[PDB]
Amino acid sequence: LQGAPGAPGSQGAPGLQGAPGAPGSQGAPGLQGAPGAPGSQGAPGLQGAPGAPGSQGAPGLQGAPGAPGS
Amino acid sequence: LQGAPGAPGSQGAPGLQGAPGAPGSQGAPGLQGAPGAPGSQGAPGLQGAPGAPGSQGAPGLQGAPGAPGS
Amino acid sequence: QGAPGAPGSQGAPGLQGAPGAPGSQGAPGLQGAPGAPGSQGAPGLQGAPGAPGSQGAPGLQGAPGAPGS
Amino acid sequence: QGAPGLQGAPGAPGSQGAPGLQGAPGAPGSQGAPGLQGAPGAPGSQGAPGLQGAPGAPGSQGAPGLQGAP
Amino acid sequence: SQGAPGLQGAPGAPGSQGAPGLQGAPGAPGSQGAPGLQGAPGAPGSQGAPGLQGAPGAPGSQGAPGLQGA
Amino acid sequence: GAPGLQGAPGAPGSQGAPGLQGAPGAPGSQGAPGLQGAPGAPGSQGAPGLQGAPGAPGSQGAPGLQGAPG
Amino acid sequence: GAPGSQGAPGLQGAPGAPGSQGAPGLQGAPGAPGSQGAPGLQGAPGAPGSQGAPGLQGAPGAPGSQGAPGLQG
Amino acid sequence: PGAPGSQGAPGLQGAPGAPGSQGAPGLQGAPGAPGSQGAPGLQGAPGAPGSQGAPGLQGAPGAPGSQGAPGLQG
Amino acid sequence: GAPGSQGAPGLQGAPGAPGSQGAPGLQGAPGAPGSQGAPGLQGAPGAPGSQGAPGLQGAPGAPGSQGAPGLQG
Amino acid sequence: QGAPGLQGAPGAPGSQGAPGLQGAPGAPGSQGAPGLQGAPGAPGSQGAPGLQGAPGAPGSQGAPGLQGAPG
Amino acid sequence: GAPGLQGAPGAPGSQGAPGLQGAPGAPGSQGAPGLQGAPGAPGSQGAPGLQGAPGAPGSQGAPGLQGAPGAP
Amino acid sequence: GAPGLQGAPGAPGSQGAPGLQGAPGAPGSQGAPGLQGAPGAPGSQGAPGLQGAPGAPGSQGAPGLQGAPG
Amino acid sequence: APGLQGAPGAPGSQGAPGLQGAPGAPGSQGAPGLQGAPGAPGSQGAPGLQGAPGAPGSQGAPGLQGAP
Amino acid sequence: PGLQGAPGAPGSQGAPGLQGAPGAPGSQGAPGLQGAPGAPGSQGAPGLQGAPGAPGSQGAPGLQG
Amino acid sequence: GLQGAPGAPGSQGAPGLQGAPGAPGSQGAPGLQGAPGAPGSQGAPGLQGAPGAPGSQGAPGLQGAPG
Repeated sequence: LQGAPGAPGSQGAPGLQGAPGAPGSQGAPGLQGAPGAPGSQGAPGLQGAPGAPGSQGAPGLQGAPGAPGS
Repeated sequence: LQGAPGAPGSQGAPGLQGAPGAPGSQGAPGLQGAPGAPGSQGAPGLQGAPGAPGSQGAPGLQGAPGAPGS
Repeated sequence: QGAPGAPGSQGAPGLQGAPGAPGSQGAPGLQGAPGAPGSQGAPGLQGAPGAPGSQGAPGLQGAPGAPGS
Repeated sequence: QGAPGLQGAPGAPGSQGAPGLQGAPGAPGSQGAPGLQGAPGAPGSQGAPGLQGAPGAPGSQGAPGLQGAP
Repeated sequence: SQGAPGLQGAPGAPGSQGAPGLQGAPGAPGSQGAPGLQGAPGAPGSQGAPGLQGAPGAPGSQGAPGLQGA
Repeated sequence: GAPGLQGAPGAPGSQGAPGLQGAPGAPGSQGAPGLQGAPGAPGSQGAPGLQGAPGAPGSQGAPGLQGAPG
Repeated sequence: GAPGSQGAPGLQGAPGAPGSQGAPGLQGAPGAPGSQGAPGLQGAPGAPGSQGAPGLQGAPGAPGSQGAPGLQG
Repeated sequence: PGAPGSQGAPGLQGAPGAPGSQGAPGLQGAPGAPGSQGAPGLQGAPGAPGSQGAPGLQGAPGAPGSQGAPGLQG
Repeated sequence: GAPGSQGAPGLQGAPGAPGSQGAPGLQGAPGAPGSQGAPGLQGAPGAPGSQGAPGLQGAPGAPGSQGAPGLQG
Repeated sequence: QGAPGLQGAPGAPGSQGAPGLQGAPGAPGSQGAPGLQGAPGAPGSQGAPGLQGAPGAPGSQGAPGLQGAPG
Repeated sequence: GAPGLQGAPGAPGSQGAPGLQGAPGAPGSQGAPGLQGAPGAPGSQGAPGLQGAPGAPGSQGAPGLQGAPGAP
Repeated sequence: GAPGLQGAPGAPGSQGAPGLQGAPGAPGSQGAPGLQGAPGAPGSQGAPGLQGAPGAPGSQGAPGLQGAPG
Repeated sequence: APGLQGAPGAPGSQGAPGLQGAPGAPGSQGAPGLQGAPGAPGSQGAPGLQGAPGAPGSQGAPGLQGAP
Repeated sequence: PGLQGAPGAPGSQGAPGLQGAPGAPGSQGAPGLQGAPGAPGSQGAPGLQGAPGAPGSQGAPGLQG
Repeated sequence: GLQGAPGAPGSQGAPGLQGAPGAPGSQGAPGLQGAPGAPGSQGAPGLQGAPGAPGSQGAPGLQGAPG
């Protein structure tokens, strides 16, 4: 008999994986930001009182001047 | 009679390289994960008396005693 | 009788099918640094200099000249 | 009478599996919508400086007269 | 007449054997979030009041306008 | 001598065997927030402070009358 | 006689049909929608009222209002 | 002569029933995703404009010079 | 005896039929950047200016007052 | 007769596989939000009362003690 | 007669891969930062203090015009 | 002399359109785009903290004289 | 009588090669340094002394008589 | 009788005959590197009052006359 | 027992693809947007307020009261 005919063998589909790997996305929530951190200002911050004067009870006052007359 | 009585049979084919792609990865990404906030607003309040209430020295008076005569 | 050889692609043609897991890329990580102004306030002008002055100074005109005899 | 050992056909050295995708899942942060600053504060218009009359020195300035001769 | 066959090749499996590979599906598309945002008032400390002269007056208390008596 | 070649049980096989499907899908998220937070109450109003009224006390001694020794 | 009868058939195989519908993805980037608003430029009227100097000046009330200036006698 | 036993009746030969769609027939649904827009910043200015004028004109400054009112002069 | 029996013209390939070849999964359509909108009302839009501008530190010439009522003669 | 005929009806096609794959459109540039506003300050000339021009009585020159010409 | 038979011949060529439309390689986007806005100088507006706060009155408090009898 | 033509046409592995045919050509730009519009922050200008010049004549002369220079 | 048939392995099947597989494909660039846009917004260089706030003068004797 | 048709062994002529280049960007990264802007030369206000002293009239009246 | 072998290609791997044709693709950088040379502002001094004159005011000279 002629047993030569054997046809293709158990061909290899599952053999070998092309190139595995997750997609490229990995990261972290960014990096250095900038100043912030709200706070306060301090309300009354304009000219205070240029020489805020004081109690002026009486100016130059001629107190009962004496007039020598004997 | 005869002519191919051998047995070349079936030869198991090799496995094709799978689909190749660029490996990657994923995580907890983003941006501004370090919001610095050195602004830290703390501006001071007033830097002096409220209105700098004057009328303070109060040196007012006639002057020397009022000693008249004649 | 007859000469039938091993027919078909017997000799392990091979690499017919790709059993892979192709990736796309590696890792486009964090992107943006910025995102905060910085507005630390400043101490405004002095509240007020409390009570400078006091012009109350009298003239001291306390009966100049000897009082009349 | 025996002779023709009809060559068995190698089908495939594969396996009856299903697409196995979840190779190593789990690299999340569930996004970041709470982005480290949310902290709504609703601040504004603190204590009003109801600055008012600072009484310096009320007065009348009584009237000197000439009709006190005894 | 009749013989005996055999010589069956690799019958690995008529399947699709799927083995997961590496890092994939967790809970990425979750959106999430709570501190959405804030912002609007920024109201400076309530406008308290401008000041006023609390108790003005008229100084004096000497008089004696050309007085020769009392 | 050599009978009809009986038959080859087709070795059950179809290959495939994905084997590795790394990075199944959406492998983790992070960073999808809103605006901001942590606002502070702006400093109080900058209105004029208590105006210390004039240091003009009640003048009462000014009335001296007098006028003549008798 | 006759050439015997049928020797060896085949039946390919039962239709797998559209290959097993694989694993779809999830929302592409299902981020929290809507432009996140920020504080208004000048939201709260902390002090948009009188922003000048609507005051007065000291002519009246305590003006040059002395008593008797004096004269002969 | 008889019947040695032939080979016929080929039920199926190369018309593959099993292959239905192959090539990953249909990519399973791609869920449309939402997302925020260009999140607005400063919008809304019903506040102090930023023009605090000045200390309202001092109502009671400027002692108006008086007539003196010294007194009689004999 | 044994009339010539065909041993091949009958069949032409017997089985075959790959099967079901897993369909793929479309990944969700992307979204958009950020969290929700709503500019909000609890920030710090810093109203500058103040009602210290009103001022109005009195009205009359309060400083002077004077009025010491001398005589004239 | 040594052998009969045969007919090898063509066999080869019908195996539409798949070489490497596209991956489809990854994602578009996600414009964020702009940084944040610049430094602080109440826009304007932060003026402040300098000082008086009227030392006490402005230009009154009262001459306290001015002669009343009491002839 | 004489024998004879053949196998493998007859194949029409396996259906080749049409491939993929366009180019593969799913790209990946990223998050744009933003611009820090125009700045400002901490301070305020104002000024009017020209007569900020009166000082000592010239050479005397206020109009005196006092005199006293000195002539006949 | 009757031969038998080919009976087992050698079938190699066919190929086809790989899976997702969509050329990625990813949406938009595939990156962190340009920074958004810098929000112009306000800010004060030069603080005129010194007016001190009202044209006021604040001044006096000198005690005139004893009176009626004779 | 019959001989045999043509058995050309794959005349014309191939011979044309396929473009080089897997080029690292050089010649790229991105995120060129930082795009900081350095320009000092307002002449970063410290400015000079701002307009000097002139102090008031000072004057001695306008005239003294004392003893004539 | 007697022939082999056209037997010369199975010449494949090869196989990978269309294209192999996936392509790639190359040497990522460009110079750029500006450094971010500066700021406005912050005029630190003027000074003030170099010598206000006593603008007036120190007549210094004499005596005994 | 005759045989005539007209012939056939025999065996080949001619195409064999190749490796790395050379930049069949490229990444153009976003360039250097802005203007390099990172500056930073600085504070100006203040002109010493124009000195009017150090203390010279006083009491104008009138007389010395010979009496």
